[PDB]
Amino acid sequence: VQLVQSGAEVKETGESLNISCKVSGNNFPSYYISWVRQMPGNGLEWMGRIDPSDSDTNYRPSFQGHVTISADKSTSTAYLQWRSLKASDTAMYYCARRATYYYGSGSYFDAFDIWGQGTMVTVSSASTKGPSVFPLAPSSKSTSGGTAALGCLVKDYFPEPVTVSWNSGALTSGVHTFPAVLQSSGLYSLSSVVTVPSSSLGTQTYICNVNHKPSNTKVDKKVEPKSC
Amino acid sequence: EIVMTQSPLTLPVTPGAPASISCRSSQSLLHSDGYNYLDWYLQKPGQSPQLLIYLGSHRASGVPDRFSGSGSGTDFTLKISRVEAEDVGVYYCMQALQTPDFGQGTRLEIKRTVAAPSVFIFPPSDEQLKSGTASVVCLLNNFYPREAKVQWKVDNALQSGNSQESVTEQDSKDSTYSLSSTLTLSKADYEKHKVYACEVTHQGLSSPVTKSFNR
Amino acid sequence: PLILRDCSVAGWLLGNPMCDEFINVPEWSYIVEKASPANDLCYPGNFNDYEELKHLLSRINHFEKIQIIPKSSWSNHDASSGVSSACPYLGRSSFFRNVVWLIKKNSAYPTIKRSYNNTNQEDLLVLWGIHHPNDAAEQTKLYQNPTTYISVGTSTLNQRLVPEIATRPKVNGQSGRMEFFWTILKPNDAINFESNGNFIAPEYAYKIVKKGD
Ligand SMILES: *[C@@H]1O[C@H](CO[C@@H]2O[C@@H](C)[C@@H](O)[C@@H](O)[C@@H]2O)[C@@H](O[C@@H]2O[C@H](CO)[C@@H](O)[C@H](O)[C@H]2NC(C)=O)[C@H](O)[C@H]1NC(C)=O
Repeated sequence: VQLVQSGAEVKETGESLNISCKVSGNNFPSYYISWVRQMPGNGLEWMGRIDPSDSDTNYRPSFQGHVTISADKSTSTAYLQWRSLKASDTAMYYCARRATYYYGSGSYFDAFDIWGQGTMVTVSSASTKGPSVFPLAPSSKSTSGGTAALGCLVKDYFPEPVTVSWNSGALTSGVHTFPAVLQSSGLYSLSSVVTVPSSSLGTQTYICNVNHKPSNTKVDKKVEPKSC
Repeated sequence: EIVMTQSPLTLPVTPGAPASISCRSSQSLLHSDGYNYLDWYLQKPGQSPQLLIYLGSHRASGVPDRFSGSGSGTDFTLKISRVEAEDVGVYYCMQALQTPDFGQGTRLEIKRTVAAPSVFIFPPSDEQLKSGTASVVCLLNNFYPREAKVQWKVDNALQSGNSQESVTEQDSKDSTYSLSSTLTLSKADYEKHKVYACEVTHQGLSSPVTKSFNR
Repeated sequence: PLILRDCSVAGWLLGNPMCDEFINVPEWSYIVEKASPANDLCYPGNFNDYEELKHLLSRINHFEKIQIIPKSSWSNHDASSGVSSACPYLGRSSFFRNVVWLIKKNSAYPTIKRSYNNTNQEDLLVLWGIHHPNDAAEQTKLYQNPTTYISVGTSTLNQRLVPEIATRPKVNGQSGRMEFFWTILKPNDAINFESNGNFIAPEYAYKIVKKGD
């Protein structure tokens, strides 16, 4: 069983928003789905929960009123809904399943055992903007029998986030993908690097796969030694 | 609300050594069925929280047996018998007797040995120059500890208030950090100068290291 | 091997206290009752699909009672007051020992949502019941909520029951009735129980192995 959350979103203050959490499988048995907020850099806050089978709903009173929780029984999808967003709603939102069941010879299980991948909500007036991707080319004077570094610079996008892989997942060792920085333009920039043996700059192909879902931008940028 | 209090909030531990995280609740979590309704979650960098321990002392499936939870009433402890690189992240306890309340979270710091950065510098690409701006990037790779200083120089003039830097969390395999620093210039400006230099000072380096190219 | 002298298969499986329990024997091969058992359901009622169950249980080669949902797990429902002079144990009001007659607590019966997963490696025979009270005063006295249901699901079962409130001729002093049900959970299937009253909950269940296979 998986919890699949909907994609990241940007909206302006005062606009509506509805984000979803889909329980895969037949949802038997049906467990309560909780919504959890994580402010940027902060901890976890429980907001409420709902049993999709009957829409029984509990709210943390401090969140109730600003946000509503609902469910669709047939698809077994939970929702978190805002009528009028505020900037303080900018956060990561996780859903989680509270499996509660007896097993074996009367043993008991009670936990958030499955979590969704998170939905990032940005409340902002700036508009969506796909990134420009540029190469970080490996140096010509690399330690001829040592280690070289190459990467990608994912420049000027909004909102967060971007994903970056290398060679569509076949290159993971030595990868460092950095936290984005907010630039004074109000756009993000992020770099992702990899170190490889320098001898392999003449034999191997290196492609960084950048995805920016809010703008439907997919760019696979090859990175290679630059010719003189 | 049940106030959950974790100590310490930052937990530096020698690789391979045992570690212990304490979690106290403002009210007893022991239920009449005999269980303590207390969970531990781990959130690794960039990931969703994941279940470690449930009902106070029960280890979830697929969790390494190096992790265990103990305690009762208001006093609870997460123990890691041997701290591995892949354990870095923030650890949360959470009471589930009432509607959940999490503790503040405990950041685990792995005190691996000093490691000097490998420094690399990258000029802007011709493609980005066509668009009005030049980004120059300096990479400080796989170092420990986290404290590092980057100084940019353009034809030996100090660049100030310009670079923005980003730092990775402790690598899940060797517990080092990496750092990326980006210098920004207009294209016309960028084409006026020759020597772009990134100078790195770090405890693993006997004296600073400079990487440079010539436009 | 267990052949029953004083008890029906139904009464023994539920733990009718008027029946010899054989506390010293934890396992058996098969079970077969006799023609006119002296004790059947101490609290009167009906055991559903009884011939299919007896047919199945004569074909079993191993049989072992396990606790699956402890009685002490019930924290907002009364798990000790559900007794009756119809089911005496050493003379005192008691009940079938392998199920729990859940009663309201602090004048409330919150909705039960409980699941059990058969993580054993044998088939598990699970028993439960519903109480049909004699009148509306007894309905609220025992369960608070006047309008109630019992909902039971597995991968192949989808049962929803509403109690009937009706006065019946007294049997062992009781003008109410109970209806009992059973299913077999295959390894790794789950059973789900939901109720806001009249639910006779499992405590014990039976691991069973059928000959061969
Ligand atoms: C019924 O439970 C079994 C057992 O699951 C394990 O049991 C406990 C130890 C608990 O810690 C669970 O988290 C464990 O996963 C389930 O069978 C397992 O299902 C998982 C599916 O994610 C699978 O990875 C395992 O291989 C399965 N194990 C076996 C022996 O088959 C089963 O899914 C549960 N049934 C239902 C309907 O939920």
